[PDB]
Amino acid sequence: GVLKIVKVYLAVKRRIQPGDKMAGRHGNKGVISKINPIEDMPYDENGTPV
Amino acid sequence: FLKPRLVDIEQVSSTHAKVTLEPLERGFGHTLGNALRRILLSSMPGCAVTEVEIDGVLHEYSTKEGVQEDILEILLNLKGLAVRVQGKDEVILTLNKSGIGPVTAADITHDGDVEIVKPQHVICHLTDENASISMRIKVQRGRGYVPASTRIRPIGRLLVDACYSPVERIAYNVEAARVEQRTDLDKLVIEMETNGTIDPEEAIRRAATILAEQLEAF
Repeated sequence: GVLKIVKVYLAVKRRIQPGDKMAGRHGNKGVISKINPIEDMPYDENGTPV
Repeated sequence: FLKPRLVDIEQVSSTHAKVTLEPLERGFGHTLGNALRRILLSSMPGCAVTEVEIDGVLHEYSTKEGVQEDILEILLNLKGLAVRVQGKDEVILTLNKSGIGPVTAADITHDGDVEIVKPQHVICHLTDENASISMRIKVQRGRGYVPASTRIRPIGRLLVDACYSPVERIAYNVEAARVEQRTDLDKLVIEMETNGTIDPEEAIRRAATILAEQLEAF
């Protein structure tokens, strides 16, 4: 009953954003609540942000 | 109240350097250091790759016969390119390369008002004896991080996320200063780490100019 099939493959890039789950390997899941700026994250004595 | 001045700029490496501000009153070293650190990390102006046009490439989810890397990896390597255009605020570099070997950033036929500060920066590897890449890399000047999914056309021009921020790491220390007859005077050592496309002195001057212009509300 069909003549021809056309399949179109869309590819999207999903960036991380507040809302989607991130986990570890030890059953510690969580949902991102804020994407904090670089200068607002804690830093050590060498200035490297966390 | 005394005032601080840029007394020393120790350019230890090609990228990361230290500037020194002295003398500073007690309790002002931390204030100035943290304000300058936040302004440098947030609001410095730089140049970044924004649009790329490879010759026979339609989308970034494809490959080119001859190169060892996907077009996505080439786009990421171009995203990590350090360039110091001087007069304009938008330029188009043209990379042409053929033959087996790496394609470093030195293979960019850059103009007079363009400076590639890391010529050893690899982009992609050509693995075929007759395989050539001819790409148009659009470098433009901006501020902060502006992803390609928020800006604003043919099926050839690929968009890369642009990170116009020359500084990568900023740290600061405060330590007692050497004055002839005085104590409780601090000295601020700002140890910054750019990618090479900015001057530490003009970085500090821009940060202070931005801070003063914000304070000009009152």
